[PDB]
Amino acid sequence: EMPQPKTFGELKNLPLLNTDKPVQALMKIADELGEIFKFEAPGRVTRYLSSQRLIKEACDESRFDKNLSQALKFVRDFAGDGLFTSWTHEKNWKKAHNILLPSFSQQAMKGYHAMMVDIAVQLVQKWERLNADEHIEVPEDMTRLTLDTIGLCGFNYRFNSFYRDQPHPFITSMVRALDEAMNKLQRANPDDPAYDENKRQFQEDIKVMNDLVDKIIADRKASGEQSDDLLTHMLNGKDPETGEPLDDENIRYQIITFLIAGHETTSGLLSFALYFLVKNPHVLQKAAEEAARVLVDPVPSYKQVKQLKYVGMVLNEALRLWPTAPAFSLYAKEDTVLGGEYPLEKGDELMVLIPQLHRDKTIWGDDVEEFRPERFENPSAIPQHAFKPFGNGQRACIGQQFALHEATLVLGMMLKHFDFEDHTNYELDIKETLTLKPEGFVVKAKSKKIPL
Amino acid sequence: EMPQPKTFGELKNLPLLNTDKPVQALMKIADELGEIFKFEAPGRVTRYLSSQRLIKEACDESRFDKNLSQALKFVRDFAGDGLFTSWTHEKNWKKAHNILLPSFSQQAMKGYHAMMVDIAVQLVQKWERLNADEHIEVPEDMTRLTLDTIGLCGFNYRFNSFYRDQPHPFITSMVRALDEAMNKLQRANPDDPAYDENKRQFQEDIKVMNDLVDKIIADRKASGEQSDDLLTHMLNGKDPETGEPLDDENIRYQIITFLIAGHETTSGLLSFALYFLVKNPHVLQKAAEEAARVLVDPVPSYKQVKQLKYVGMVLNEALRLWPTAPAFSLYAKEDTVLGGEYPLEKGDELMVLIPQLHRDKTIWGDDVEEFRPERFENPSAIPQHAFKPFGNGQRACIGQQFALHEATLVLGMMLKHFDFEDHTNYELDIKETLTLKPEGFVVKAKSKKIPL
Ligand code: HEM
Ligand code: HEM
Ligand SMILES: CCCCCCCCCCCCCCCC(=O)N[C@@H](CCO)C(=O)O
Ligand SMILES: CCCCCCCCCCCCCCCC(=O)N[C@@H](CCO)C(=O)O
Repeated sequence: EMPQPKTFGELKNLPLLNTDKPVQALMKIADELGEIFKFEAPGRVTRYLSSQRLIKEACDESRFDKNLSQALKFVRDFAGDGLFTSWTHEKNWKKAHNILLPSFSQQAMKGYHAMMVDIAVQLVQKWERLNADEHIEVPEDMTRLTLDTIGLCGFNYRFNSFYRDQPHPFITSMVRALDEAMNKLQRANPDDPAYDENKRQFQEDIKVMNDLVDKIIADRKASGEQSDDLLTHMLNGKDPETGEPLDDENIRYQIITFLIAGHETTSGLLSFALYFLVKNPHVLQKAAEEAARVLVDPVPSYKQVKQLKYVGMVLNEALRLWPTAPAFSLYAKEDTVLGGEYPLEKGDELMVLIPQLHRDKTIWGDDVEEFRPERFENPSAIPQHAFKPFGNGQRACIGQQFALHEATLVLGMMLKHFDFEDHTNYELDIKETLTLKPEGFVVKAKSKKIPL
Repeated sequence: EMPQPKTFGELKNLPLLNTDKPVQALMKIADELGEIFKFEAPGRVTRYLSSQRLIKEACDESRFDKNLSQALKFVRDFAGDGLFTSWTHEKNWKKAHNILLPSFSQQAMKGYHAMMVDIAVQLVQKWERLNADEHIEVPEDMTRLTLDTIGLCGFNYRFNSFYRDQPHPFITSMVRALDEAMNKLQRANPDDPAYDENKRQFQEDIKVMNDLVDKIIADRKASGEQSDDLLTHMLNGKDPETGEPLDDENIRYQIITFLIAGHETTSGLLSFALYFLVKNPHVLQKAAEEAARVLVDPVPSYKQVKQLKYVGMVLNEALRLWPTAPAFSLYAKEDTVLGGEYPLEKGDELMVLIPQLHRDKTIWGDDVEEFRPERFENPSAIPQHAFKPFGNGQRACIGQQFALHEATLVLGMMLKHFDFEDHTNYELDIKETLTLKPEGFVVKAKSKKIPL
């Protein structure tokens, strides 16, 4: 009854993941097979969902809970029972959720604004200081900005990424760890000795990330300054339910979790948004007119960023086409029938293929490939479970407002301060590291010569 | 130091309550004066609190206990030492609390469900049987439903409100008693002979309510049916702490208390929720889609009502904007400093202005007047003591789960069975009877023709 892509004998569908672009491969399979398909590997099965019709059922928290995909099981080798890679039923999930949600309160967000501006001004100064006909490496600079922003706002720690021509060592190790997790998805026999070098390199990259976590904890312990940031809540906050704080082992996992989850996908978002703006110059002009009208002061105020409505619509439309954490996994809490057609047993898994949900013509209309921010004129018009770049329910993204405030601030400043040229007529090439990001995307930025 | 609204010479602030909308007047004063203001009358003072930062301190049960506001001292003339109008230190408060808490257990709620459906089906049948272009009197029908539900579930007594074109006589007397309590708030000389007719009518209304209580007790005493409801617990239950049952005098006060507290505010909630739904059609679409997807049987089950997450979020957002028991009062157990700024002496009174707490932009963001159920999509994101429609601590609403189960069931069935039209473009007009409810709110309901 359920469609299934092509098989490879006893390897079933597993060789379909032998690609550097597995999510894009699964999107093409969804276009061929429709709203649901079965995906089998030796010893495993999951079902990929692409329609709002089925995903609205998958998002019913009475029926389905967050599952760890194979990807997240591999990421858990370094992120442990941090928020992203914990099961809902592990005591540390609800404890850390309750302890860290206050770090994303409206008061906390206003508190982060000045440090977001510190890093955004470093980006604008970098681009102001370029010589004639020099270009910008877009995803590279967006990763400099977003890593520095979570480091400073979250941990009062300066990665100083704009002082480096090479990616930050933490980034080199994170990307190689994410790429190893993604490459491991196709491995039939991961304990074959052919993967011993992969395992060694993975452990080395995990140690690089943990050495930096050690430095952040040591810097806070040695600090004479009074901080009130995400790390303050990790070290001091008590869960109202249990009355307990986090232990040291869980805090280390939360720091690695927030450094990764708290920047990589925001770098992707900013990169895709600038891509779509240079490919749609009338949209760029509309966004630049709003930035010039609203951002009347040398640096943006908190309230001014909240008033960048069209910049927000541009970011939402970029998340519609290329949600940068492009899937999430669920399991059936109990036996249930999906869509009146597909009986599931307790424990059966689903994968939500977010880029395909976001191309559901029954929700968005036939023009789903067009970049049209005006779809989000009134975001309330979008049905439940139709636009899900931040996941679902109590396991939804804790950082959504942080990410959108940062991205809106930075894109607003970029559009205020520069005109942009797609000088190479760049062909979109989406690199996969579990997360999605344009690769090789370069532009030229001509200063409007507006002082900071 | 403390702000204070305008004065009337020796009457101080008392004539500010000479209005049929005193809570709405106090909300406007809070908007003008901010998080705290003094309110003086001849011989008394209280302080109105509107900010989460001060209300979280007021909600510290080590520092403050429930006070009887002037409103509750007047209601105590008929509700005595029932749960709502008892002091925490009166023996009958903890005794009745321990005897009746089990009547609001999950097991009790599953037991009430069928009788809630009996009344909900009567509402749906009434609206199905209307002719073309007839309309619904919303608060009137919600009062028919909620009074009948507490009567049947609580006391196995049928008010038969859907058999009446006029309000039930118990409602006429209750509303006139609550209106008298509210009107008495402004009286500098309550024993002036000008109020002799007010006093006579108040006593008549109290007698109507007590005659109905007599009938309920007599009907149970004469019954050949074995009930296990709220009245069973009042008449037979022993407090585990003292080992004592309630005496006859306290039982009479509890029955009056539960008939009033157990329906009026739920009628308000349902009326405000339907108001917000017809004013926010995208929210109505989301709630109606959930009702259709979840309520797959002609008779909703207990489990299906628990599954209506979005309907629950609608109800919580209605309670955010218009909490239908809109204030509660506290006194200082000992000398203490509120908010590091306002010294209080033992016995000093506070009023918590719940609608203003719920508009605290430091908690909710600047868009506080917008109806957005999605504020409640991630429950732990609501800060401690930011959302208090059911009061605080051991003196919180005993009936919260009953009210929300009833309202979720009924609103779910309404949205399953009908489309709604705001055919008059109704202008919100909030009637005050201590409690709040829309007045004159009418809609048209077009049947979806789904059988019961
Ligand atoms: C545009 C940027 C972002 C996107 C697209 C994004 C996307 C997501 C998605 C889809 C999930 C759900 C994962 C699943 O169910 O497996 C998630 C969870 C999470 N995200 Fe984000 N995220 C972004 C930014 C952020 C930021 C900036 C932070 C931190 C400051 C953050 C922290 C987290 C955490 C901790 C979780 C786990 C929450 C839980 O289950 O308790 N994310 N994110
Ligand atoms: C949406 C509906 C309701 C709202 C907004 C509401 C609100 C409240 C509030 C604010 C208080 C505390 C007042 C104070 O501190 O002076 C309270 C107390 C109380 N409520 Fe409710 N109520 C609702 C429904 C119900 C129902 C359905 C019942 C009974 C079935 C009920 C029974 C009581 C009782 C008995 C108390 C006194 C509790 C005691 O202090 O021990 N309420 N309610
Ligand atoms: C520590 C913080 C974590 C940040 C990592 C975020 C990663 C977000 C994206 C995860 C989804 C990527 C899915 C990859 C494609 C896929 O469909 N995988 C399935 C393959 C079926 O086995 C799986 O992992 O079973
Ligand atoms: C028996 C069951 C009880 C039903 C009663 C529910 C009523 C709940 C709402 C009570 C709050 C009404 C506040 C009225 C406005 C106000 O602020 N009153 C102050 C005025 C200052 O004296 C007061 O009563 O001092």
